[PDB]
Order: sequence, then structure tokens, then C-alpha cells
Amino acid sequence: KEYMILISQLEHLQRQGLLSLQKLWFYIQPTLRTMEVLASIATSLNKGECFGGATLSLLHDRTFGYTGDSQAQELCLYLTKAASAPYFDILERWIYRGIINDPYSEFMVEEHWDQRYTIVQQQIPSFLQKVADK
Amino acid sequence: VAEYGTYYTRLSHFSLLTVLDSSHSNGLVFQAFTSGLRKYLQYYRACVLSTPASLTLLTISFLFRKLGRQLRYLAELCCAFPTGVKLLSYLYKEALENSSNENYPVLLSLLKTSCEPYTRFIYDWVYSGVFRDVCGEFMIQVNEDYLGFRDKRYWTHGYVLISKEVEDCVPVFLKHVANEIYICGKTINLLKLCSLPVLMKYSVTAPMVSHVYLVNKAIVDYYFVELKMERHFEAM
Amino acid sequence: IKKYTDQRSLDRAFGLVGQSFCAALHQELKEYYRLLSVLHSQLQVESSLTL
Amino acid sequence: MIHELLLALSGYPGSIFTWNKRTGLQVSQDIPFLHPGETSVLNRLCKLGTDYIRFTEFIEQYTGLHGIYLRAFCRGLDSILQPYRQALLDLEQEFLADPHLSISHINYSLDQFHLLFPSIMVVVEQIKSQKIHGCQILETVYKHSCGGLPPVRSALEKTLAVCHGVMYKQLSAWM
Repeated sequence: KEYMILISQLEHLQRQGLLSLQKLWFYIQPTLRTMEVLASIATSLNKGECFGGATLSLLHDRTFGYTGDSQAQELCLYLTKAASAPYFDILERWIYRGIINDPYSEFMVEEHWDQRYTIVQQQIPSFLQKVADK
Repeated sequence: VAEYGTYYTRLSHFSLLTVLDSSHSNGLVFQAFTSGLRKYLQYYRACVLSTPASLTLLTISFLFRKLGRQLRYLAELCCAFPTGVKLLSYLYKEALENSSNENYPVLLSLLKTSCEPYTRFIYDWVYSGVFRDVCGEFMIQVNEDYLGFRDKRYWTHGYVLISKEVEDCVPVFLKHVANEIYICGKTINLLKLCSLPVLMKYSVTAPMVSHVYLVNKAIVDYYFVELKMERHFEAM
Repeated sequence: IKKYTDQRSLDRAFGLVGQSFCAALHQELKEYYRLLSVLHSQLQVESSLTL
Repeated sequence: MIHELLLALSGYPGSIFTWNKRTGLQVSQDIPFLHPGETSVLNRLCKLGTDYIRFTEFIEQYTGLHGIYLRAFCRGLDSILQPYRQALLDLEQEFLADPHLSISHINYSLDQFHLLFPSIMVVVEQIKSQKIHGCQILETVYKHSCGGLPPVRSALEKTLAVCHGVMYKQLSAWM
């Protein structure tokens, strides 16, 4: 949507041709490296069909495979944290009220002499396994 | 001048093949050379946009006389084929040279961008203990953490370059500091879990001397209160 | 959403919660109109005019 | 003639202007429907574009023995080609102002250059015959800017100035 605004300002110069094939292409040069990392994320999520926290770990491998070009992994770093924004609104519910409501379970849970061992890792955290134990 | 335009299609041929959304075995540093390289390419594109008026072929060949001496160096440094930390030493060598006074700042420009992933694994290794290199070319270590040993937190942890024993090619020079970011990188986490190219060289040196001394004044305090070492010496 | 506000007709049918449900969808019907005046005002006096 | 003589002047081979490796670029002898008389002065006009590509070859060999001052002498001399090449641009607009231009103004603009260009060639020739490197060039070029001919000692003062800067790289880091 934010890309489409800048284009409509280019379309306001395009009322007659004073832009050549190279001219608008020159504005797309910084944005070239940007558009292909969002492609590789989008097709990697479409192929394997992950869900929950295994997506967010998948997004961290995308941050590792790009490494270098720090200005243009920084944008996709904001993408994986905006994704962790619904992963945070569900997290507080198990630890500060007990009573958890997840849409279809997106944050790992197994509800509880003894009563069952319990194990929780079902959705898999995007960080090391000691947090799942904690 | 067609030959001058042929070295511009080499740069663009090389930059589109050295991206790591087509590889994940080739260096992060190798990618970092391109982030600076692509800025000379758009610089060319506004200057090709500025070649009209041309009343003769000379007003243009003479305009690129200056960019021509440079493009031949700056094109054929790539041609051998240096990669990784060996490429990062190949630009730093060329940045130590100046002779040519317009081929000097572009290789200066490349040197600032190309050390950005390299330097990133240094300051995190001496302040936290995480060496975040696990992908691409360059020396990958994560070190073999041991809780069974407590003798510096480790008993295997190779060296930071596991065959040459060297680190190089970034302002300072890393032929002293390199042996000491080693010894302080073990112990920072022993606290935790139980004008000239030579002028700018002398401005980095004392900061790299400062942080090892700052890390040494934390592990010395940790020693005094937890070892009671003088008491073991007295007992011996 | 335009036909669904036409289905709630009768203030009292079966449920008071029924017509308040599409009373909300009548507020969000209205917000789409307040847009159409703002993109219309460029058209003439009262951009690059293409679809 | 008019654009065609600018590009023989750059030193590059023409058909009318044959390159023979024994002599550099020269106008071929006795071309019909041109009196032979105007070609003798024309041979002399080729002699400043012959020594000019005997000049770029002294550049390109050391740019793009060995010595860090060799390529510093390349950046000393390029500013001497700077008023030269600026007079190549000064002839171009003269030929748009009128395109019936005769070669006697072209001969006149280049007489300034005729005593500047063999004197720098002889300079590089004594450099390449003694096989010099480093700082002992600056004394050979200093007693050469001790030289007569007022354009030419200034020419040899710009070539002195750039490789004295590379002396300054050393002596700024050493002190």
C-alpha cells in the first residue's frame, strides 16, 4: 500500500512522458534488494505451511541467510516482531491469569498424588527450549 | 568507450550473482562488499543522464577520463577471485595505497560497508559471549560450552580462526588485540552462566584497547569474591 | 453489507441484540461513504484522472 | 575536416591519417586535390597528437618497473593535459559558430602547445632510460622546473607537486 503512494506521485508526473524507462528504474534500485527478500519469505511460508512459533523461527533463519545488508534485514526484522505481536497478547494470559484463550492454540499449552507428567512444546517456541520449560 | 561500458556490465553481473538469496555457503562479508558497490552503480546512472549535450565524442570520453582510470582498477581487483575475509584483506591492502587520488576514496567507501558484518561478531563476543556467525563463509564458532569444567568456562573452544590463527584487515590491525579478544571472550561469560588510511587506524586503536580493559576490570572483581584465591595460596 | 442493514427491519422481532448487531453494520456502512467524497473532490472544483 | 582533425589530434588512427609504427601518426604523403603545401604543416599538427598517445601509454602502463611514485607522476601530468584538452573543447564551438573554418586558426591555437609537448616527452624519456623509482625522481624534476621556458617550468611544477605529496604521506606518518 505504502509503495503504491509513491507510484501515484510518479503517475502525477506521467500525465505526459517526461520519464524514460531508466528514470523510474533508478528510483527502484534501492528497492530492488527489498522486494526479493519479501518474496523469499512469502514463498517459504507458502511451501512448508508452518503455524505458530515455527513460523517465527523460520523468519529468524531468513534473518540469518540474508546476513549483511543490515539496512534491509532491519525492515524484515520489524516484520518478524509484528508477527510476534499476537504471540505476546496471548502469552500474558497463561502467566498472569492462568485462564488462557487462544483462537486454535498459537502458543503452546498442555493443561494439567499426580495427574500427568505434563509436557508443553506443541507449537514450539522460537527461542531455546528452556523458555518452554519455564 | 564501448570497452568502458563493458566494465559497467561486469559490475552489475558480479553484484547480482554474489547476493545470498541464491546461496548460504558464501560469506556474509562477501555480501557486504556489494552493499557499497551498488552505490557507485546509481552514481553512474545519473552521470549517464548528464552526458547530453554531446557536440563531439570527446566531451564525453574526457568526462570519463577520470572515472576510467578508476574503473579499470576497481573492476579488475575482482579478477584469483578474492572471497570472504581474504577479499576484506584485498580492499584493505588497496586502501593502504594511494597514488591515484580518486581511486583512493571509492576503495575507502567499500571498506566501511564491508566490515559491517565482520565487526558485528567482535563486540558481541566480548560483551555477551554470543558469536552470531552460524551461516555463510568466514570462521564459524559457537564454542563448546561446558558446565562440567569451570576453569574458564571451557575446555574446547578452538581459536577464532581454526587453521591460520590470525585475524586482520580492519582498522587497528588485530595482531595484538586478536589474541586478547580471545582471552577476554572466554571470561566475559565466565561471569555469566555459573586524511590518511593510517591516521584513521590510530583513532580505532585506543578504543580497542579500552574495551578489553573494561572487561578485565569486571572479571577481576568476580575473582576476588568467589575464588578466595589468596586463602588457597595460604593454605598451600 | 448494504443488503444486510435491510434485513434487520422491525425494531422488535426476536432479540434486541439482533438489531443492535446490524446497527453496528449501519455505522460501518456509513464510513465507506465519507471516503467517497474525499477522492471525488480532486475530480473537479467544488490528480491524474484515470481509474 | 573540422571534427575529423579533432579526432586525429587525439592520436587515434584515421584512414587519411595512417599510423606507421616507425613514425607514430602522420598524414600520408601527397593526397590528390589538396596541394602538397598544406600537408607539411599538417604533419606538424599530427606531431602533437603522436606524442600525446606516446603519453597515455606512460600513464596506462602504471595505471589500470614498479613504483608508488610512478602513478603519482601520472597524477602530476594529467593537469597539464587539462588546459590541452580544454583547448580541444575551445575549437569545437568555433566550428559551430562557422563550419567553413580554415586550418590556420587551428594551427595558431596549437603553437602554444608545441614547445610544451616535446619538452615533457624528453622528461619522461630520461626517466625511463635511467630506470628511476621513488624520491630521487623529485630532484630530477626539480632541476627540470629550474628550466627555462615559462609555460614548461610551470608544467614541470605541477608534475613536481603531486609526487612531493606522496613524499608527504611518508613524512606525515613517520613524524
